Amino acid sequence: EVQLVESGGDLVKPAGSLRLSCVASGFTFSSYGMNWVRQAPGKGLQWVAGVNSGGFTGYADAVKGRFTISRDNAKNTVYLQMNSLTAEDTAVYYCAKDRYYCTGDYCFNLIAFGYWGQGTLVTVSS
Amino acid sequence: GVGISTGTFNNQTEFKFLENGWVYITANSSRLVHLNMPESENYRRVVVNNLDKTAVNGNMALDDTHAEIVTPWSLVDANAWGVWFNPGDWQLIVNTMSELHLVSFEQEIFNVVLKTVSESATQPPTKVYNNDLTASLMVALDSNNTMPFTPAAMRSETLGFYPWKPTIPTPWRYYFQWDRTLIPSHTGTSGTPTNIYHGTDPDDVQFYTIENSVPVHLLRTGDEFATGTFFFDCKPCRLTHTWQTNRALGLPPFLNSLPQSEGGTNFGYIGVQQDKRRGVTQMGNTNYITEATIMRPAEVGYSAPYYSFEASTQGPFKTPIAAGRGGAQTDENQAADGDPRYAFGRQHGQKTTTTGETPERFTYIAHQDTGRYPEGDWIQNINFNLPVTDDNVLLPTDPIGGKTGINYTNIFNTYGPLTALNNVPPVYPNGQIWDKEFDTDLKPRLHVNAPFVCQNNCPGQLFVKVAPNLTNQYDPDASANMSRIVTYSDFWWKGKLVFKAKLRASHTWNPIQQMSINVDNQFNYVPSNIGGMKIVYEKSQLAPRKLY
Amino acid sequence: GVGISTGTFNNQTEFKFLENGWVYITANSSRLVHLNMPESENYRRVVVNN
Amino acid sequence: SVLTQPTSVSGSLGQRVTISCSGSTNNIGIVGASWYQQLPGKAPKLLVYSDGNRPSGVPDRFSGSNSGNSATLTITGLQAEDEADYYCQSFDTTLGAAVFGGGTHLTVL
Repeated sequence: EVQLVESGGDLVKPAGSLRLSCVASGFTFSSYGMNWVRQAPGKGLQWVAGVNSGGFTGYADAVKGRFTISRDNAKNTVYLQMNSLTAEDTAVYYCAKDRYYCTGDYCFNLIAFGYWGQGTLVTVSS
Repeated sequence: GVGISTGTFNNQTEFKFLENGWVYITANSSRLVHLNMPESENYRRVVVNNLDKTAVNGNMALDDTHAEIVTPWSLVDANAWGVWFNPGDWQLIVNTMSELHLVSFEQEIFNVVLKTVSESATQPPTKVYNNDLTASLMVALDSNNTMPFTPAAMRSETLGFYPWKPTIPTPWRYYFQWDRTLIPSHTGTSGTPTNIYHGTDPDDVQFYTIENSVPVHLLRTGDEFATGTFFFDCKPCRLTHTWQTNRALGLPPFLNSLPQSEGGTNFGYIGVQQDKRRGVTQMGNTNYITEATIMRPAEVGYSAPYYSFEASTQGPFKTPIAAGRGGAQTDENQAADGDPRYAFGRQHGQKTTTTGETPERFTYIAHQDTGRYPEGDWIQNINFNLPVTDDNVLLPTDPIGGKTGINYTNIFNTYGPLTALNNVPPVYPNGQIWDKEFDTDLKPRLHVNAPFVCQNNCPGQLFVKVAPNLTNQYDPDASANMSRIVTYSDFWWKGKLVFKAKLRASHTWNPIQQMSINVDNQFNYVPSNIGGMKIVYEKSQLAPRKLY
Repeated sequence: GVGISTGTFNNQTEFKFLENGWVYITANSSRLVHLNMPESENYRRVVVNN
Repeated sequence: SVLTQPTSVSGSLGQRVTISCSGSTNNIGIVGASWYQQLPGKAPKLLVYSDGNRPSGVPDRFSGSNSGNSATLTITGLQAEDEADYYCQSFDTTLGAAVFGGGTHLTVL
């Protein structure tokens, strides 16, 4: 069955950078897009970014231009470099995989589904 | 002479090139063959009747009942790819060649050794193997194709795929005629529907014997037998695949408004209201012209009542289909019908250092998209008022006969005068190379088992046997089993298969897909530390080609 | 003549095989070149010193 | 962009209950809602696809519907274990971004 794992969340000073990592197994990592979704303590959900198989990336305006997402298809691993962090970015981050195989620029990063991982916590303060 | 050799071992592959981009591929294969004496010398008529298994309602598909003649002869079959080409040679052929022809076939038996066994029966066990210089190996080349054609690939009973591992021949048998009935059921039917075996009707009885039909050559430890070159008459095979389905045939529609920036959402637009489009369609009672409704020259691929089982005099069989699902390349769980599944053992690929009777299996997902995706089909009433209401469309989700898991697509066939479909791709190494054309008045367009099918006739089978090594107590009037000296024969086998192939040409700006060694598949082409080998399946139609 | 073309465009990469496993590779390459007049009709001897 | 949801909802044990989500033509009117459930402190798990189907192992209790610019989720045979926060999800076709709703808390009485 599909399994995802995440790591890299930690308490960090404002500004600077932080780099998350999510790993996958049980499914053909190449054929599926990967997405990060975040939720602040007690608050609602907010999609962060997604990366289709070809290296094409998508971001939400709250991070567009600040974060950079990527993949390593040879290791079923996805990375999220979070540069220029601010206090508002304090949240829990989850790793997801869309239901329907998809690749290329015109490919919707996330439609419906994902075996969300346990997630990693991130806090920005000093 | 007993002490003289009669042949040379040669398992080389040669690519002699010619003018106009053709290459003559001569594939030489040699093997050490090991043959015991047959369990008995008599032709046995035997019947299999798995009544216990099939009596359980809903297991009719598991029917195995049949009738066969078990002969004292063994069959040497080299009609499989791995017998001839190693992974590297296959890489070369599939990556550099576009089409492949079949030219000729030879084989010979040389260096026949016959040995006899004596067991001491002493309290510490021991035995001795002794030569029998006057013992003979019976060889019979059925050049006229008089015996029933029995290609060993279907059972994974062909010669082996490694030159350095000796191989055995397969005990030869052929089908008798049985009339058998089996009314299908389900887990829920009452009692037990008829599961009856009727026997043989005298008008279909055919008892063949090698002895009465083919010359037999009696090779002693210093003799040799060479079949003689045969020449084929098959049609060419293609090493390139087609992607164009019906939606991709012809001129796209002009896009009156095009994207202005790169972006996943920056689509294009045809730009004209659908009821206002110029074009040609077969749907004469609508003005909507759409990619789903625009005329195309013909149909690529066809739909069939998949997993249909059809009954005849000999029992149910699965209605074979030419090609499998479309888009199954991305998910093994959707292999479904059409795409073959091979089960085989340590002679023919399975990691030679594996214990047990479980066979390695793979399903061969083809590269050509002459297939179908049944979940997306729909039949809608002729009026074609849109959007369609519940009653005017039959969907792949609707019941047939009230069975919630049987939809109309399971009993559906769309084959017609317009079907364009392709031949099956070769499967390395467990695939078959050639097959005989049925002796029927009207003949099938293709065989699902082999790429090359034979027009007039093609190569005769080779049957081997160990001569009766009688003891001195023989008595033809005895009703008991004939007392034989335990004897067995090891003979070398060499074959030559000549192919003709064409060298491909780059037709497009972009690179095409190729078979390549990589950090994932690496250890499939080198022996294990304790010396075990394997052959993994390889594609054969990576390069795309233009259908239209 | 002014109104007559003096050549033909061609990219085609042509593979032609010979005997003994050799192949001729003829690579045709055709471009349209664009040439403005030089900044100065004179040669210049120049030093750069960063 | 964002999808509207009710703040909270209540239902008695064994009764049926309904939850609603609202959007626009480019998020719900094109791609249906997908409903998620989140247990206290755990990662959310989906309940109903936009396809209308449910993942393997999801109780038959849940079911979803869609109408115009809005969607709706219902629970039949409400149980004590169903007390959790719920979220609608869609895809804004214009921005090309997944849009998640404001969330709703269901109370079991």
